[PDB]
Amino acid sequence: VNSFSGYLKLTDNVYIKNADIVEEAKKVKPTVVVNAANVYLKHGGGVAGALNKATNNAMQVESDDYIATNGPLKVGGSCVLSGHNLAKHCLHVVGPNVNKGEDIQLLKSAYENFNQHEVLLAPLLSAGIFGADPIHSLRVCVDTVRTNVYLAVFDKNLYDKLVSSFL
Ligand SMILES: O=C(Nc1ccc(C(=O)NCc2c(C(=O)O)oc3ccccc23)cc1)NC1CC1
Repeated sequence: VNSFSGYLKLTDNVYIKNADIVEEAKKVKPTVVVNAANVYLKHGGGVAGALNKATNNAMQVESDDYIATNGPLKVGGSCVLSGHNLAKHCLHVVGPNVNKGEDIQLLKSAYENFNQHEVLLAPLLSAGIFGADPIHSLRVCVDTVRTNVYLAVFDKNLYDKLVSSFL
């Protein structure tokens, strides 16, 4: 028994709620919150900017030191850094960006990173396909992640189509 509340059971290990992950992070203080990062860990907008803003830019300061030491992540890769005031840990995961010509097939490799953590609060990845084929992103999560994932979905048009499609 964990502390996630109001999430709907989608599958054996996947749960889903209509909410802003940042606001959910401010609440539960989970062991792991997932960030939909870019390979430079430049947290300008979206989940990254919203998470980073909620940390008063401490996430960005830590991230810049990480990149200066290690260089950029791979698309489909991840790193574990501090969760700051939002979680014990933040798993920064890079999904492919179709807007930059990156290959959507890398989405499965991105979700595989979740399997290194028993329980995670996470968003859907590759938001660049959210108008073209939003269902594609959630199908991969369910078919790839075997650990317990609590998905916080921001868009209500989306959540309704998603839960409808998988029930
Ligand atoms: O900006 C924020 N939050 C914030 C910002 C951005 C997101 C986000 O990239 N989600 C991913 C997503 C969603 C959804 O979540 O609807 O659907 C999808 C379909 C396909 C692929 C991906 C997705 C999530 C949360 N907060 C600030 C104003 C206070």
